[PDB]
Parts: sequence; structure tokens; C-alpha cells
Amino acid sequence: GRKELDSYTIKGTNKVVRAGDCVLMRPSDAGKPPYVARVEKIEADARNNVKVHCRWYYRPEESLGGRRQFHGAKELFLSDHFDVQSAHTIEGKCIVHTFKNYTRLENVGAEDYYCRFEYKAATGAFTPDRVAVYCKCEMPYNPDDLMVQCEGCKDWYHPACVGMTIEEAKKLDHFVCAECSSD
Amino acid sequence: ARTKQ
Ligand SMILES: [Zn+2]
Ligand SMILES: [Zn+2]
Repeated sequence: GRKELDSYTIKGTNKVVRAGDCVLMRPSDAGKPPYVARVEKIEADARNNVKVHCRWYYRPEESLGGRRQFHGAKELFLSDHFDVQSAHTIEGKCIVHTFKNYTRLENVGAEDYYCRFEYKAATGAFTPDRVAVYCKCEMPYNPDDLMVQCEGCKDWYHPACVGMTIEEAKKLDHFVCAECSSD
Repeated sequence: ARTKQ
């Protein structure tokens, strides 16, 4: 049979894994960046070697559409793929923030990830269905991309989309869109 | 102005 375990400590590494935490898993293949899974259940086998029940986060590439324009570098999709893996497969814990708490980060580390979509793998479906769009390029926000906010419309714009490159945009003390100064 | 990162 199997006992269910409250906590796992990885490799005496001062790191404690509990259900609900997000962790990284070594791929067998050398090239790949580590997989990112949410631990849902920890349990010890009959012979007392530990195993974990996993929900997978999908990278945009694994996903239906592939990486898109607005998909950030650390975009993940919570899947509905489940699995079970040896807990020796775990390397370190990582964090997968909500979109908003990601945007709030003082600065991003390899540790840090974010998710704004649940992705059904068999149907290829995405929840939610609607995205919010910005600028007059009218694209969804990509956190990697720098955006500036007019003080009139208080809409957000890409510097290039309004005809300035990034480092003058950094210089702007005050910004008003051209559409505010017209007609 | 206010920027987003
Ligand atoms: Zn734009
Ligand atoms: Zn404006």
C-alpha cells in the first residue's frame, strides 16, 4: 500500500516541498529547461521510496498555439494533464505567481514564473477566453515589453507604437498620447 | 511617466 506524506525535504537542501507547491523536474534529456509541476500529493511507496502526484504547467511551445507575441518568457498554462513521478526527480522549488503578483515583482529570478491561463490539452482549449488589450496596436499585454501610460486616456502604449524607442521612453517625466492633443 | 515592468 501507500502512506500519504505531509512533507518532503529535498536532498538535505534546506528546501521543503508540500502539496500545492510548485517544483522543477529534471528532464531525462540534457538540453531541455526543467519541467514545472504543481505537487498535489506526496506519498511513500510500500518499500518506502517517495512518489509525487503532479499537475503539469505547460510552456507555450508544448501548447496548441505555440509561443505568441504576448506570451511572456515566463508564461505558463496550468494543464489538466496529471502524472506520478519519483520525488528524486525534484530539483528545487519554484514560484508560479498570478499575473498581477508577477507584475508586482521587484525583479524576476529563474525561480519566478507566472500564469494567466488554464489550458485543456486534449481539446486545446484556453480559459479564460477573453484577454485585455492595450495600446492602439490593440494587443494583449506582455510583461517583458515596456509600456507607458498617457495621463489623459490613461491607456498604455508601446514606445515604438507611438514612435519613440525604449530609452527616450525611460526619460519621459510626463506622457500624453497624441490622440489626447487633437480635434 | 508610469511604466510597466
Ligand atoms: Zn502597441
Ligand atoms: Zn491619452
